[PDB]
Amino acid sequence: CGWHLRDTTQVPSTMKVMILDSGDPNGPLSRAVRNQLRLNGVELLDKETTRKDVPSLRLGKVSIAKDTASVFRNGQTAEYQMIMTVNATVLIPGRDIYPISAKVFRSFFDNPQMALAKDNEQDMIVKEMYDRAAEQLIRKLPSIRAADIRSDE
Amino acid sequence: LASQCMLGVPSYRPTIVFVDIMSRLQADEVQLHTVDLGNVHYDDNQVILKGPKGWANLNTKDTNVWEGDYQMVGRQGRGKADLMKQRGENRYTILDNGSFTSCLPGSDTWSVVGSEIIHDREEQVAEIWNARFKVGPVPIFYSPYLQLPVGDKRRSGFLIPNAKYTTTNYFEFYLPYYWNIAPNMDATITPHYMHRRGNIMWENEFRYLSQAGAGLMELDYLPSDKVYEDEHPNDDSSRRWLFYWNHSGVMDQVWRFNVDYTKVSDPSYFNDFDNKYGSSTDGYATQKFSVGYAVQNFNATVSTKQFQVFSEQNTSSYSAEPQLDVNYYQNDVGPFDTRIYGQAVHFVNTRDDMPEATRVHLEPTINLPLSNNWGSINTEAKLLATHYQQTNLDWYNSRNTTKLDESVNRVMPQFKVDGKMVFERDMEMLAPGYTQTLEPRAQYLYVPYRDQSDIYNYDSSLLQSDYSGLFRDRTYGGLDRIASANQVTTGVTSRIYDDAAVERFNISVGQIYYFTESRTGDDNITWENDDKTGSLVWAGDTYWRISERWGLRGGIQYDTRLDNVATSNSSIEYRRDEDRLVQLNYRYASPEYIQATLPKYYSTAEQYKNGISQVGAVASWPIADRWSIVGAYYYDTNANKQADSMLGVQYSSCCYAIRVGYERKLNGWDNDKQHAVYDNAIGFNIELRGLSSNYGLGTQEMLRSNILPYQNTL
Amino acid sequence: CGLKGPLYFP
Repeated sequence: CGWHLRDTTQVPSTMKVMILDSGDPNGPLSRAVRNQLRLNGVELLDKETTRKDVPSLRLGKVSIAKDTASVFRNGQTAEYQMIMTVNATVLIPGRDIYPISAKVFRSFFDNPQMALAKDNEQDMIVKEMYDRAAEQLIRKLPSIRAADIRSDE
Repeated sequence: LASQCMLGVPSYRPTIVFVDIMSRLQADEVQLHTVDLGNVHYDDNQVILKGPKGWANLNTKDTNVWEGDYQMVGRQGRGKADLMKQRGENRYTILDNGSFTSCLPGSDTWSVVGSEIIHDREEQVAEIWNARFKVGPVPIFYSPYLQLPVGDKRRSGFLIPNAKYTTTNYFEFYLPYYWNIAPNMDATITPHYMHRRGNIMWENEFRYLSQAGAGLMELDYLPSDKVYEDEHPNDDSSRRWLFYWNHSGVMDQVWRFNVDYTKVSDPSYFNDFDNKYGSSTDGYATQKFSVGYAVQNFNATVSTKQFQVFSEQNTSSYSAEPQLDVNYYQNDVGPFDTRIYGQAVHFVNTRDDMPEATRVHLEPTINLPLSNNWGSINTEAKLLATHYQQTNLDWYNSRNTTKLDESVNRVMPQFKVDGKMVFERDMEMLAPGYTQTLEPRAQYLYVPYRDQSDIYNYDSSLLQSDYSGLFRDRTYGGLDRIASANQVTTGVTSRIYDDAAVERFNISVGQIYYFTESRTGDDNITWENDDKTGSLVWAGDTYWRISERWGLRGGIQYDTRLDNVATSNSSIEYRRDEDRLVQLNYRYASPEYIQATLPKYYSTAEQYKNGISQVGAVASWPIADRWSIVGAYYYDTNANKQADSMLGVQYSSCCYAIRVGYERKLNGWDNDKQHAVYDNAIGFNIELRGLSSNYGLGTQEMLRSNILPYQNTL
Repeated sequence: CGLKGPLYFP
């Protein structure tokens, strides 16, 4: 075998209490990141807390773009590709910042005679992209703890 | 290039008939009383002045220099004057019979000459009276006034024009006028001459910033059109127009405002006019408005969704007029977490004789997440309670054997269990300190059958089953179709992490096993096989971050009901700068997948019938330090014909830049001959430089000009 | 000649 069950938590032990900050705290990335942090057992402090020893995750610019990725032989869109990019940063007290990002790709076929249905399919897809962005930001936290330890060494 | 430009620019230091005097002055002779000869050199925060003769007042810092030459300090400009003056405590540098350029010394590519020039350093402007603009020794242009912006402050007036030649409109010319309305809003009015149509389209852009958010409006208007008037001679007039509005913002952290609105005069508008917002690639214009309130545990959104469809093949389009969405959340209900989704909507049609409906939907959800270091399990339960009242049914129930019903109730329990593990392994085979991760998932989903054939499908398209798609609770995007489910999705991801704990690679594979046929009662689906149960759907995904500059992605979907790979895509990219990259990409979608998922006539019409098998290549590269070459090529491998080709060359200098862009694209079909139609465009752009903060090499703008635009896949 | 740029709050 050689494999074993994962020993360490997905989120570093030094990040299990942290501050979450956003310019849009009620938005869909903020909700996806709240949910992904809480599912990993993180407790989240308010931005206005008296604590100064805890790390903080700041959610920066989100972009989404929808582009024609394929065309039919008359030059009309066969497929749209949607790309979501999220920039974020983790600030560690007494130490430097660690910038991080997520990037997500999804594609779907267009249909002009079901345009309302395809707009609801697009709202469905963008909601899932925020969840994959929140997962990617969480999976980068072990690299920040490794860079933190490396900087101390 | 920015370093090669600043290498040609002077840089600023932190007393004395007589020479070196302190602003600083030097000469072979000075008479002091004011001061008056030979090798006169003057330097300060923003200018050098040089000449045979000079004068200054030491109390006011007023100055005159005759027959001199000048250079700016820390900024790129230079020139000469017959009399050069400083006035208003160094605000004004004034030039009798003067000249100006941003060109580096001795490299006279272009200049402005005037009977008077005033540089004003507070207003960031050079003003010229009897201006003549020169390229080399030749005066191209003259006017009684001219103004150049010699900084970064926004200003009203004409922008540098641009031109193109298109097969669609012949010669085209654009002369933008910019209006600086306020700090937070502006307009641009651009006459667009087109030689084939023989008339000017007036293109009006307005931009704004507000408490409610930021947005852009565009109104393009053409009073008559000699091309359209020959193809459509029956109408009142050949007026062509586009209106566009985009808005987005969040106010007080709680109020969300969005607009995404386009309307055009006719179906043909975007095939005729290359435009900043729509495309010849698009089969409809979208018309959306929404207002939301959102807080940590709750949100509610009111919206309308309307679409203008261009094709004649079916004229029916549905709108939501309006839709209301509501969400409420409550965590830690004992061990459970809770959410409620509610929706209310009215469906309206463009045809007078199609069905219309009101729908209400309510969806309380309760769930129990349980979690360890090595794995987790999540259980959900829901009701999918829905009510319709349907209207205008006489026409539809006269044509169809299955009949729509005036009132419908649909109530369904949904049950789901979603379970995940993680395993880890130390590697010695790749490198020391590398680690492998392995992540199996299993999900069970149950939804019971309800016959939905008495409900018209207003809002539900069939969804596409990518690797994340394997774990959805829905087959359809809306609420008019909800298929039965009795299925186990299984899948596995593996990841490789380096010694710095960064993810270098991942691959994911999975399948959906169906224990019973997934039905709606209005299924009607034209698959290749009668297969209804077993391991029917497969999907896979991979990403390799080969280095900080190399990246590879791929995805595949296989469906046993098509007996073929349904869709696939892959791409490899090298990227080093913004200006240096190479990307290869491939996209596939089978003839069987078009037949299954799209309108019935796509299987019969040769321009849709064959699916997609598209190779794309994109590159950007700097040649020497001063040329940017950008290019893209896209090829239909089933046709053996081009889809799109683009080629952009920019020459970039300290004094100016020139860009030539070529595009050849698919732009319709000839019904008299059964072949594709192509449009060619050649565009010419020219730009003064060294006057403002812009030294960019133009690559990323060219890469997004074409109908299949660049996305960075690293 | 004019000059276009970003919008900002006064």
